[PDB]
Amino acid sequence: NLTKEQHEWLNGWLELWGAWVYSGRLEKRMSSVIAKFMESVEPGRVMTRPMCNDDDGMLISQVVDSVMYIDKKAFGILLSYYAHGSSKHAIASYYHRVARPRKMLCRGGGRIQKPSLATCRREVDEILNASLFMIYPVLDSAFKNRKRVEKIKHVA
Amino acid sequence: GPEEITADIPNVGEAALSKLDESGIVYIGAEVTGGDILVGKVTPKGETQLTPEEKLLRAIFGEKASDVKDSSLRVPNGVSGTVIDVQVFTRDGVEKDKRA
Amino acid sequence: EEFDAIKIALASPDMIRSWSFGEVKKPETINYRTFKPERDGLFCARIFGPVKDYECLCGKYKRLKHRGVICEKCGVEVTQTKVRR
Amino acid sequence: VDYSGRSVITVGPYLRLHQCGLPKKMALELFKPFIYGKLELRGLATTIKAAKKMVEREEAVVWDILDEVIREHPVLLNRAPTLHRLGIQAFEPVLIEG
Amino acid sequence: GVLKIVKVYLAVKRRIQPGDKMAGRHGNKGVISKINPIEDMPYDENGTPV
Amino acid sequence: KPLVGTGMERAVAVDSGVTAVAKRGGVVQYVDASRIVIKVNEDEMYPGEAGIDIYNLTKYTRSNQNTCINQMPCVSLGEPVERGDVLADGPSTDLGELAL
Amino acid sequence: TEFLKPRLVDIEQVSSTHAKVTLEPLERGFGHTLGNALRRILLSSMPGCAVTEVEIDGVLHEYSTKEGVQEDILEILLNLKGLAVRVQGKDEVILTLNKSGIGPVTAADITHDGDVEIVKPQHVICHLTDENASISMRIKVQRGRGYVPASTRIHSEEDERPIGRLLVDACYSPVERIAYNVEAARVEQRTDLDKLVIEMETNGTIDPEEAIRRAATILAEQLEAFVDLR
Amino acid sequence: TEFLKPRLVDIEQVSSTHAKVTLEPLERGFGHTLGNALRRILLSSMPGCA
Amino acid sequence: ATILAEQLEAFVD
Amino acid sequence: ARVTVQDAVEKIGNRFDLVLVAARRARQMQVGGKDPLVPEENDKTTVIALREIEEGLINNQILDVRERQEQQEQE
Amino acid sequence: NGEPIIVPSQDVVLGLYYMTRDCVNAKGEGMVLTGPKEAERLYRSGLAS
Ligand SMILES: [Zn+2]
Repeated sequence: NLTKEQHEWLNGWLELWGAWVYSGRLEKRMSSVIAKFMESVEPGRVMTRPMCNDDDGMLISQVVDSVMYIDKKAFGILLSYYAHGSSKHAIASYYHRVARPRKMLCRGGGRIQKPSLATCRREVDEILNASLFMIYPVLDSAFKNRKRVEKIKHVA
Repeated sequence: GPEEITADIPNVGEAALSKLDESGIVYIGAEVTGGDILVGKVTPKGETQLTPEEKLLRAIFGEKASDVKDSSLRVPNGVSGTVIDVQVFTRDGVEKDKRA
Repeated sequence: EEFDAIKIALASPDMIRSWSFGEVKKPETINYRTFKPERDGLFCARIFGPVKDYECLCGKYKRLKHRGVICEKCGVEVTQTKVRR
Repeated sequence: VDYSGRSVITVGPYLRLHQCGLPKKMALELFKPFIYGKLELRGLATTIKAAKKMVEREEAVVWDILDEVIREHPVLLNRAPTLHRLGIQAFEPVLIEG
Repeated sequence: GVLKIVKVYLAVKRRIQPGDKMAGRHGNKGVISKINPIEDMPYDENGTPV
Repeated sequence: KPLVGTGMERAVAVDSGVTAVAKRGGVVQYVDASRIVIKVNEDEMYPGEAGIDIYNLTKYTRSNQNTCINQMPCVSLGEPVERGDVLADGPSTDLGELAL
Repeated sequence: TEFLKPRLVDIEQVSSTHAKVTLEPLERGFGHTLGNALRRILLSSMPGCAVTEVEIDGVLHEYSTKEGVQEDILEILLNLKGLAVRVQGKDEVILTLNKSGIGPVTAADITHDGDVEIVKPQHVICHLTDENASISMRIKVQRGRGYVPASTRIHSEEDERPIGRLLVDACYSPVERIAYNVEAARVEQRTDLDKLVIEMETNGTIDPEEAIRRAATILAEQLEAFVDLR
Repeated sequence: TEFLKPRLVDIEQVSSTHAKVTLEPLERGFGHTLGNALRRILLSSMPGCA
Repeated sequence: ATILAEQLEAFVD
Repeated sequence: ARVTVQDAVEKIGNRFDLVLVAARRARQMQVGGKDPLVPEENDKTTVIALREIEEGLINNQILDVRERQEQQEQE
Repeated sequence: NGEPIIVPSQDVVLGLYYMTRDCVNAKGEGMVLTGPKEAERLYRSGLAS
C-alpha cells in the first residue's frame, strides 16, 4: 500500500476537509448569548477544529465526488470517520448494530449468524485503507495541476 | 488580548489575500467585490498576558498560535468598486505599522 | 399538542407555586468578572434551566450521555437550553 | 415570513396573464433549498456544504438547475396595503435578467 | 477599549437599469421599465432618435 | 444645465455654500484639479497681506446620503475674475447654475 | 418576375464625417424596406475601433487627481471614450501619449504607430497648466462591435487585473446618426421606380461604401438560413 | 467578428395552408428587421395570378 | 427570402 | 392544467376538494414514486396530478378504493 | 360585484378606441372585402387606414 509520510499528508488534508464539511450541517446545538459571553471571557481548554480556505474544500469535495460516488457505503464510512470525528471502533460497533445475517463460507460448515465485532473492525479498516489508496493519486494530481494565484501587481 | 491587524490570517487562502499587503490593509485602487477581505483582523482565542514563570518557560520553548477566531472586515454582498481612501487612526500609546 | 379548548381562569397561589421551579431571592441578574448567572437571581440556571445544550455551569456533566440529571455541585439540571423559555 | 423577497415593479407587456418576471439573483436567493435538493439529487454535490458553496459561487449548472426548479412553481405577488383579496395573486414566474 | 480604527471608502458607480426611478420637475415621476436600443427608437425626418 | 430654467438657479448655486466663490477679484495664477491660486487686483489689496488666495477644493468627499462631493474648476488659466464669481463647480453645478 | 437590381451610384461626402450615399434603382415598395433594414443594421452592428484601457502613470484609480492637469481623471477617461480612431492592420494596438509643458493635450499628440490613423486631430483630451507638469498614458485600442461596458468586461475577465488600468467603457460602433429618403428615381422608360438616398453620418473612421456593403453582407448572411432551411 | 447563425427548430403546421415558422436564436434587434422585411415583401411584392 | 437575396445580390463581398 | 384548472373544477365540483384530491395524488407521486398514468412531458408533479384530474382518472373515492386495493394486496 | 377586474386600463383602451372609431372619408372608403384577414392585409400594406 502507501508509505507513511504520504499517508500523513493525505490524512491531514482529509481531516481539514472533514472539518470543513462538518461546519455546514443542519442540526447543531444552540447556545444563547450568555453562553457566548462565558465562552468569550473564559473559553474551554480545547479549541475547535481547523477548516479549509473553501477552495481546497471544494476541490477535495470534487475529488471524492469523482472517486467515491460509485460506492455509497465506503463514502458514508469516510464521512463518518473524517467529518463526524468518530473512531473506527465506534463505526464498527454501529455497523455491528445494523448488521444483517450474510451467508459466510470461511469458518465452519457455512452457518448463518450475525457477524461479530472482529470482522466488522477488519472490513472497516480494509474499506478505509482502500478508500485512501484510491483518493491519493488523483488528489496529488489535482493539487499539482492548479494555478497558484499570486498577489496583485502594480502597473504604474 | 488585543485584536491585531495583520496578514497572518489562518484558514484562508490566496483567493482572499491577493489584494492585501504585508500590513493587512487593502491597496488603494484595488477593485474589490462581495466577500473579499478589506482589513485583515484576527481576535485572539487563547491568552496574551504572562507570568515570569511563563517568561522563563517562553525562553525555553516558544509561543503558540492563539489566533483562531477571525473577524476580518469583509465587503457586504452586492457592494463593489475601487478603494479610494484608507484612513488609519490609532491611539496614543499603541505602536503603528508600516501602512500607518 | 392536540387540544380542544383553551380554558382561562384565575390563578391560586398553590397553582402559581406549582408552575414555578424555585423562589427568586436576589435582584442582581448576572456577574461581571465571568458572565455566569447568579444563584436565586433573575437569570439563575438552577431555576430557569441550563444555559448551553446539555451542560451544567461548572462543566462536570457535558454530554448527552448524561441525559437528564441534577448537578450536585451547582444545582444546574442538565437538559436542553430550550427550557430557558 | 421566510422565503420572501421585495423589489420595485416594472411593466412586462410580452407576458401572459399568469406570468411575472422574477430576477435571476433574487429568485436564486428565494429558491435556495430547492436548488440544494436538485443539486444533491443529480449527483453534482455530495454534501450540504458543497451544495451551499456551489450556489454561493453562482455556477452555470446552478443557473440551469434554477431554470428547471422555477418552472411551474407559482409565487405569490403581495402588495401592501392589501385592501381587498385581489392584492395577493399567484403567478407562474419567468426568469428575467434585471 | 479601542486601539486603532481603519476606514475604507468604496466608490461604486451606479448606471441606470430597468427599475431605476426617474422624474421631471412637474411631478411626472416614473420607473424605467426597459432600455430600448437605438435602432428601435422612433426617429424623425432628420434622423435623430428619441 | 437646464435649457428651460428660471434665473433662480444662479442664486441657489452661489448662496448654497457648496461652491468656491471668489472673495476678492483678480487674475488667476494657477488652476489645478485640487487647488486654485489667484492673484488679487491692486485696488482690492491691503498693504499688510501678500495678496494671494489659495482656494483648496474638496475632491470626492463622502456626503451624508452616500453620494460624492467633488469640486471641478471651471475657470481657465490666466483669466480675470471679479468678486463673487463661481470658480469651482460643485457636485451638481454647471458654470454657476444649479444642474440637478 | 420583372425585378430590377440596385447599384451604388453616387457617394458625396458633404463633410469629413457626414457622407450622403445614394442607391438606384429600386422597385415600388422596396425603397422603404431596404432603407429601414439597412438603417437598423448600420446602427446596430457596425464594427469599429475604440479605446478600451487607459494606463496613466502614477494613477491608481479613476477618482484620483493628478498634479499638473486641470481636468479630473474621470473627465480624461470620458474624453478618451469620445476618441475616434481607425486601426488599419491589427485588431489590438497600444498607443502612447507623452506631453509636457503648458498647453492643451490634443489627440494629434498621440505617438501613433505605422498602421493607426487618428481621424480627429483637434479632440482636446487634457489641459496642462503647470510648467513642470507631465502626462504619459498608455492607451489601448481594441476592435469589436456594440457596447461592452466595464462591468461586463470585469465579469468576463477570469484572469487578474492589475492596479492602474483605468478601465474605459467601449462604444465600438462608428455610426451615430443615419436617415434614408425614398425619392422618385429618374429612369427613361419607367416612372414607377424609387431611388434610395442614405444620408449617413459616421465617426470619420469607416468608409460609407464599405459600411453599406458590410450591412448587405450581414443581411444576406442572415437570409441564407431562410433560403436554405425551409 | 462573427454573428450568430439561427437554426430552424419548429414548423408547426396548423392546417394545410397554415404555419408557425419559429426561428431561434437571432442577434438582439434582428428578429424585428427580418420580420418586417419579409412582411413588406410578402404583402406588396410577391408575384402571382388573380 | 430569395427575392430579398436577389435584390441585395449586387453589393455583397 | 398549466394555464387554467377550469375543466378539472367542472369535473370535481369543488375547488377545495380538488386541492385535497390533487394533494393526495401528488403526495403519492412524490413519496411513494407511483406511476403517472399520463405522459409527464417534463412537468412537475402538481401539474401532472392536475392533468390526471383534467382527464378524469383521479377522484376522492376512486383513489381511496385504489389505495384500499394496494393495501389489501399488501396484506 | 360580479364584474371583471382583469380589464384593459387606459392604454389598451386608448388603442381600441382609436381602432374602432371611424372617420368620414379617410382612405379607401367604400370597398368590399373578403374578410377580416384582407382588412388586416389592407391596413398593413397601407392602401387603407
Ligand atoms: Zn455543574
